[PDB]
Amino acid sequence: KIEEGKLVIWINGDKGYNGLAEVGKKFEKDTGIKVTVEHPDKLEEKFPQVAATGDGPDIIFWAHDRFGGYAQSGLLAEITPDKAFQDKLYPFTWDAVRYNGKLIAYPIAVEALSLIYNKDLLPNPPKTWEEIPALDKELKAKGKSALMFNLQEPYFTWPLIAADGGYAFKYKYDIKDVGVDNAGAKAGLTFLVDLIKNKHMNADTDYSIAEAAFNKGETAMTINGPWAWSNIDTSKVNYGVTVLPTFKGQPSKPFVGVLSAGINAASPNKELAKEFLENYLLTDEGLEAVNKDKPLGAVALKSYEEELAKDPRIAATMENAQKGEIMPNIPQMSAFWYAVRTAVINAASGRQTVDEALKDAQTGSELYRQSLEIISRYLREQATGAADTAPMGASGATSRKALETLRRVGDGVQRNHETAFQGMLRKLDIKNEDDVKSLSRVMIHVFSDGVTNWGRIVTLISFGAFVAKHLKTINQESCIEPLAESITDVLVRTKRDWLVKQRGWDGFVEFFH
Ligand SMILES: Cc1ccnc(-n2ccnc2)c1-c1cccc2c(CCCOc3cccc4ccccc34)c(C(=O)O)n(CC(=O)N3CCNCC3)c12
Ligand SMILES: OC[C@H]1O[C@H](O[C@H]2[C@H](O)[C@@H](O)[C@@H](O)O[C@@H]2CO)[C@H](O)[C@@H](O)[C@@H]1O
Repeated sequence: KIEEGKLVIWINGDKGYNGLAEVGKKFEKDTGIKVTVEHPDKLEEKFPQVAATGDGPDIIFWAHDRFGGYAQSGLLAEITPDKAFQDKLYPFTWDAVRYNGKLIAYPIAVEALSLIYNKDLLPNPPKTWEEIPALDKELKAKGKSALMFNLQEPYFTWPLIAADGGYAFKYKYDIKDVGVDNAGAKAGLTFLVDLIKNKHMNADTDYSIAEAAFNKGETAMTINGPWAWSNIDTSKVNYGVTVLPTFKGQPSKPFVGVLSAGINAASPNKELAKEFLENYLLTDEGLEAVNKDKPLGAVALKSYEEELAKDPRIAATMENAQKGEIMPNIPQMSAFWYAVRTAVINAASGRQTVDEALKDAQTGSELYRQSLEIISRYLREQATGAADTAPMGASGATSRKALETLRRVGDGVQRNHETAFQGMLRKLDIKNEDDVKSLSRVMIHVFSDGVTNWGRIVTLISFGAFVAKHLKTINQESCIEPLAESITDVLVRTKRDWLVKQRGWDGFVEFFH
C-alpha cells in the first residue's frame, strides 16, 4: 500500500510544516528521496483508521498522548536509537514516548499553554481568573474584551478545570479512578460557563476567531501554545507570554504535550524515516528550520534547547509546564478527550448543565476500563469455574452489580443458544492467540450490523464466555484476556455514544433488574 522510495509525513496545520518540508528538501538533496509533508484535517483521527489498513503516512506527528493507542493497535514501528543519539535528548522526553517498555516515537518538543496578553491593553496580566470579569467590564468600556481562547477543544479549557482538583486519571496511574466529575472540575467549568453567562466570553469562539481577535488587538488576552507566536509576531502586537491565572488560589494545570514523530508499522521506508528523523530533523539546524516557521516550544534536543531556554517566552512555557502534568499515553486518552470535549461544548452552549455534562464525561472516560473489568471477570470465571476474589476498585458497586446481572442474563443466553454457539465456535476454529487477533474483523462485522440494544451486547459477551470455556478446555487459557480486551474494544468503539446515553453499565443493571 504505502509507496517505497519516498517519505510521506503528517503534521498538524498549526505546526511549522513549511519549515519541516524545507528539512525534507535537504534530505532529498543528500539522498534523492522526495519528502512530501501534508497537514490534513483531523489527522489524529484519520491516521488510526488508514494505518490499520496498511495505508497512511510513513511518519505521523502529534503530541505523545495519542501514541499509546496507535502502538496498542500495532500501528507504530518500534524505534531503536543507539545510546549516542538517545543521550542527545532529555530523558523525560523519551519517557513520554515509552509504551509497555518500548519506545514508539521520537520526541521533538515540549508544549505547554501559556497566558498571552497584549501589553498595550494590559501592562500587567491578571494573576487570578477571579479578577477577569471586572477586568473585562473595564475593557468593554474601551470597546475591548479581556480574554478570548478556543472553546471547541478541551485542551485549552483543561488547565482551569484541573486547577481546583479536577483530573483525568489519578496518578502510578489508577485508570479506574477518573476525576472529571469531582468538585474541583465542577468549580472550574462553572467559572467558565459563568464567564459566558455574564457576556465575558462567547461559547462559539474557536481557534481562528480567538487568534484573529487577539492579533488584531480586539481582546487583551488569549491562551495558546508556542506555535501561535509566529502569527502574533507578524501582527506586530506588543505581546507577552506569562504564567496562567490561578483559580481559587491554585495554579492552572495544563496537560503538557510532547510533539512526537512516529513511524508507521506498515511503512516500507522505516530506515529512511529513522535516517530523516535522527540525522536531519533532530539536529540544531533541522529544529531551527521548523522553529523559525512555527515555534516548537522547549525542544527535546539538549544542544538546541540550551539556546532557546534563554527566551523569556520559553521560560514562561516551562513554568506553566511545571505547574501542569505530562499527559498519559494510555489508549483511553482519545476517549477521555472526546468525552471532555463534548462536556465543555455542551456546558458552554447551555445544552447541558455543568453537573450533567461532566457526569457524561465521567461515564465516557471510565467506559473502557469498567467494561473490561466486567467482561474479563465474566469470561475468566466462566472458563475456570471460580470467580475473581480481587476488589472491584472505583465504581465497584456498578461493576459488581453489572457482573451479577451479566451472570443471570448471560447464563440464560448461553443455555438457550447452546447449539447455535457450538455451530459458530466450530466455524471460527479458534485454537491460539493468533486466531483471537483475527476475530476482531468478524466480531465487528456481525455486531455493528443491525440495531442496538443490551440484548445484543449480552450475546456478544456470552459467546465470548462460550469461547473462553473452549480456550481453557484446550489449554489456551492465556488467550482469554486478549479475547476479553478484543471484545471490550469492539463494544466501546462501536457503541460509545449509545452506551453513554444509557448511563453506561448502570443502565444495563436497571434494564434487567
Ligand atoms: C446467537 C446467534 C444465532 C444465529 N446466528 C448467529 N450468528 C450471526 C452471525 N454469526 C452467527 C448468532 C450469533 C453467534 C455468535 C455471536 C453473535 C452475536 C454477537 C456479535 C459478534 O460476536 C462474535 C462474532 C465472532 C467472534 C466472536 C468472539 C467472541 C465474542 C463474540 C464474537 C450476535 C448479535 O450481534 O446479535 N449474534 C446474532 C446475529 O448476529 N444474528 C444475525 C441476524 N439475525 C439474528 C442472528 C450472534
Ligand atoms: O483538545 C483535545 C486535544 O488536546 C491536545 O491537542 C493539542 C495538541 O497537543 C497541540 O499540539 C495543539 O495542536 O493543540 C491541540 C488542541 O487543539 C491533545 O494532544 C489531543 O490528543 C487532544 O485531542
